[PDB]
Amino acid sequence: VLESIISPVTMSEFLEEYWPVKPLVARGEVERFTSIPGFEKVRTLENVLAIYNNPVMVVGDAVIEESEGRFLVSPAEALEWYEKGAALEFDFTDLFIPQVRRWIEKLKAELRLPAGTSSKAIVYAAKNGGGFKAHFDAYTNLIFQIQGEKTWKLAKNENVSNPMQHYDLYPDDLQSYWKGDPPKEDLPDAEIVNLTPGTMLYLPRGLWHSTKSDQATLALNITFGQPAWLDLMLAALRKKLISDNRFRELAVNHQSLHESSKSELNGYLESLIQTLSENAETLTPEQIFQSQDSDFDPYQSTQLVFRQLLT
Amino acid sequence: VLESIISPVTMSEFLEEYWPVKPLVARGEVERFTSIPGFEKVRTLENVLAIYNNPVMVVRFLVSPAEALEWYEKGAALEFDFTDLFIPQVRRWIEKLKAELRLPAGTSSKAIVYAAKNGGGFKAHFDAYTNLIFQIQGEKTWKLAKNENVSNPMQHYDLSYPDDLQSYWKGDPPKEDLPDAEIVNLTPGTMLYLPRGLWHSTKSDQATLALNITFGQPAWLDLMLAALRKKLISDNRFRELAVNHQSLHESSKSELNGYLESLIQTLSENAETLTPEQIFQSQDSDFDPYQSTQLVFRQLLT
Ligand SMILES: [Fe+3]
Ligand SMILES: [Fe+3]
Repeated sequence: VLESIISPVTMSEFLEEYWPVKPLVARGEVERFTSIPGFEKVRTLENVLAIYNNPVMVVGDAVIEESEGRFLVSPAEALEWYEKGAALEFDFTDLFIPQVRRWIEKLKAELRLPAGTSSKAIVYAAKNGGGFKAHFDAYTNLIFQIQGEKTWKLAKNENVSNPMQHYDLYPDDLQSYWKGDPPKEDLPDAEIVNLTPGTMLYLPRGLWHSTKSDQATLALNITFGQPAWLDLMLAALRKKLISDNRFRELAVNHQSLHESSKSELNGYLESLIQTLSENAETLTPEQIFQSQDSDFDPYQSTQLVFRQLLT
Repeated sequence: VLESIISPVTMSEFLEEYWPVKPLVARGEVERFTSIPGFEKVRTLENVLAIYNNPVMVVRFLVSPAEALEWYEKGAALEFDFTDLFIPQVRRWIEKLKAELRLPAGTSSKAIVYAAKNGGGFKAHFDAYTNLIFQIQGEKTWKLAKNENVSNPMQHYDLSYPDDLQSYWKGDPPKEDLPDAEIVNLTPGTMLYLPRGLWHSTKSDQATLALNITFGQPAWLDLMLAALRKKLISDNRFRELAVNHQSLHESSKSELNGYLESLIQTLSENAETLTPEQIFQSQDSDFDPYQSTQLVFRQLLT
């Protein structure tokens, strides 16, 4: 489906040789991006604004400067912002082009991704280039450069294997799987790719990356979540224990309780703990698999409905 | 804290007799509410608008402060969610309050203003959150009805069962119109404690303005999974991308069963080792990313 974009890499090969850990770069004529449905509605800045009934993110030294200390803004007032140096991000663009939504969903299935995985489109736009510093995300991306050139640094992440959080060149959960020392800010010793119109970059989860640019760019970014097994399993375990009213009862700050009544609670918890262990022990792979439509990314979830409501 | 507000009712009483399951109604002079830090800049609809620098919810769509007053006349109700942003004075007070309520530290908590007129509000539903409500202007009609279908619900539900809820549902639901239910006419200086689970609806004949303090209701199930998660997340077998089996070849799915049987066992084992201190220590987790996200989304709109 995508296979017109990445041709001559097959898809079989994309899934065996590349996804979900090694980036793939695919050069070609920008024209061939038309095989995506809705692509026309996103080929230029003006096309996007024509369609984007939602608040637009604006990012720039021109905001620090017009706030003496990043924000949202009406689409009407957005070209004004762009013409003053300042990057625009149009999140959840798929909301306004149903055809690309239909596609992304087909893509989702092709990537054998869990059905409840988050998926959105975003367009980035900046008149005097820009970029961002070294960091890794927990999402995976297709990036389609439509206009301009952006220069990308890419670097295998040797510190963490399958990260579940964004990080910038450590949070309480990363320290638990971080190993070794980080790479230098300039990502020296990193693969350097310059994305030009018609270039598609598949950006796997966790790959260190930074960008520099000094030309007007326009890019369609497609973002998927990477739900881990942990996620489905806890969901499944949650399905199991949720009917037991004991597990529903309002939890309580330990610190609050007195000495005496605390002890009494350790008895109750220990016993809940037994039931959670018995229930875990009887988890089947089906039960895990059937939890594949749960929300694994409430943070994208809330953002999606909120933008629906602002529409 | 609010001994003041609900006097003659004691805090000892309120926690023993009412929270977290029995509604309470407490009447008196609205000057009592004068003590809620920032009550002044919320005492009227005009005030609320002067400070409320965000999109107002109309009932459901979101809307400018400007477009909102038009939907008021048209009888839609106005939710000024996350008002605490605009009077952060209140946030101290509330933070003391969840302390005294003995709620887990990472329990969600916001202020909301509601205002309605002619004559609208909210059809019958119950919430997984709990609220103090404070009547400031006007008279709001409330129907109330003991939930006899579910004990400690984990989601909202309106008269219409989802998957999770259907697991714990019992019996016949109430009538749509909520007969067999206590009506209650909340007037200025009235406070109502609305416990989680209780069926309720609102209607405002004339103009009403009410301040509302929502707290989340984190279950043990929540703290336990949080805690189970801290244990397991360091093991990389658990961070691997999941798949949708429906996709895979019969061979490839088998290979996945085995892979999973081996996680399941490690999971059973780490769950066998969970202490209660591990659970009490996850009390600061975030049990409601939904709210926390709205809070920041709204911040960016200010
Ligand atoms: Fe990124
Ligand atoms: Fe409600």
